Amino acid sequence: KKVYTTPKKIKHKHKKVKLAVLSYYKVDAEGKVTKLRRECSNPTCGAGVFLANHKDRLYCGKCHSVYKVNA
Amino acid sequence: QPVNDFIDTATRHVLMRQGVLGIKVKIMRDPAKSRTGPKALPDAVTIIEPKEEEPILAPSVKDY
RNA sequence: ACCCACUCGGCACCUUACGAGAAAUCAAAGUCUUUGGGUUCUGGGGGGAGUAUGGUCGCAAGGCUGAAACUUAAAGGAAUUGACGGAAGGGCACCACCAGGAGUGGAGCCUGCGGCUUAAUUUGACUCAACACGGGGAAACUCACCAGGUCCAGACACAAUAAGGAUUGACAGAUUGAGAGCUCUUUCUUGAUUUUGUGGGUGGUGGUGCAUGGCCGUUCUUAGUUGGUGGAGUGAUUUGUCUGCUUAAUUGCGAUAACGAACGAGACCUUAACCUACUAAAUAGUGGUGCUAGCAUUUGCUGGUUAUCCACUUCUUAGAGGGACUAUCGGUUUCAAGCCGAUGGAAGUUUGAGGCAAUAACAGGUCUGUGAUGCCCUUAGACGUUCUGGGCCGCACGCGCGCUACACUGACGGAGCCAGCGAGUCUAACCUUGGCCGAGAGGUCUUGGUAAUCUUGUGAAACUCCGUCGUGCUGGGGAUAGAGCAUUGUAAUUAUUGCUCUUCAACGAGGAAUUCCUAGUAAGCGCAAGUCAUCAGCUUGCGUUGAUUACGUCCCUGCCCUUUGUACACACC
Ligand SMILES: [Zn+2]
Repeated sequence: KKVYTTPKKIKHKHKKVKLAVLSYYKVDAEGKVTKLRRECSNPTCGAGVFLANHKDRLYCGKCHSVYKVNA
Repeated sequence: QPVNDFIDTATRHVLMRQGVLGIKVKIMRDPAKSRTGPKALPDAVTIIEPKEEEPILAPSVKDY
């Protein structure tokens, strides 16, 4: 045939990171629980899922992409 | 046309460890039995065998 | 000298075969396992090799006598069937001539092939039997190519990761051709569906048609294949299956150690031809009557009225039948098969044209039709797949199929006006009459038709008729090209197609060569169908107009058939 070329630099993938995440759930000196990071209000995800915090950003994750409430 | 009327063709592809091979089967059914359709080849021309006569004999007549 | 009969001894042939042989053959090559007349000579698988060595002969060249080592499963004889010949005798054929026709070959463009060019210009096929072929008329798709971007649709097993999360997704931004969360920024999400690894799978228009199936093409516009009883031969085998004649035919007649058959040809099937004979029909049509228009008027002539009734089946349609069997007569030939001519007949060239079609062969073509397939290669930076854009159309040039033409049997413009094969819309927009609008192309408003019912009588074109032009590259011819309008489509630029104005090329009948064709055929003419969103200068069919010249032959060619040779048989590659 011919076989092989490339200007090199092979595309990686997606690491998806690790994290021991959902630490955000602050409970004080026994045993009161006030959550951290405000949650979404779309009836598909009944206020269990929360919102990411970037700049200008309160983003809904479970809503795979959708709905952009902001404050 | 007897082809259509009588013989039966079939092709079958049997495939084995070494390659494949084809089976071509032909069956000519007895035109005699036939049941429905022509009972004989267009070729066929049977002549019916007559009869030895005992002719001669002077006329005469018979009444009923 | 000749004739005739006979007899010795000769050079030979003929027919036979009791007999011999492996056979071809042989009056010896017979009288030979039923093995003995006398005698001289030679041979003991092939090659090594008539070589080496010695002896002898000769001027010489060389003659006679004459080993072994080693190697080798065969070499060889006669015959049989096949295959082949750059060997002989016959045939057949418009993919062969003749006698002619219409051409191609020259021109413009259309189109395939090569060549070149190219990021790529995907590829199979190269004499008949490759090159308007792959149904191959590519804007995307198709698509196999090139520049680039995603996705896994990697079943399954073991193992490893890990419920503190194995894994999925993504808003905006950066980025990308791209409103791809491909990637990264940031950080919500999801829950054991995935990930990594091994084995094992799979997809692939990747390779191999020189591994295969099937299919197709070719030999073949051919006439060949076989078996029963019998004859010949130890046999493989041969005769049947043949000199001639005769057919399109191993089609027949005839000759005859052959007789009577079977596949194939023929039969058969399909279509065009005939049917005032049968069955019929508002999805076909006719005659009459109603109803009604026009012109005549004297009755008439020419139309209208998807049912106003009644009748019919010539035309139309398709069911069952009939009909031709080269008939009747007569020429001609082995007075056989047949062939020729007249007559009759819807039709007498296998009635015209097709469908099928035995045995055998080719390394013909097809892994680019198949979820037909062996093997090999590839399988995640993919040769899988999908998305964007380009390309198969690229142009000094060679070749093949074509299309349009060089005009006056013509172009133009009026006007006359006639076919047959088709096809058309359900989970959809196909065939489209009709009414308006526009020079046109086309737009628009409705309509019939899933169809003998509607498009549609498909009012097609050559063609017919009356003009205009008047032989001048002319008003023949329409290439190239500029400008504007429309249609198909997500998209038309390298210009899909259609329209209008202008531009007005080559080509003044075409070298050597070469294709096709014998009657409603040739050629001229346009349709319909395939392909198809749009595109025919292509093809498959179809009807329209309708000639000339044979009715012969073996000269060119191509192929069959015997005879003959053969050391071929993997068969002259
Ligand atoms: Zn939400």
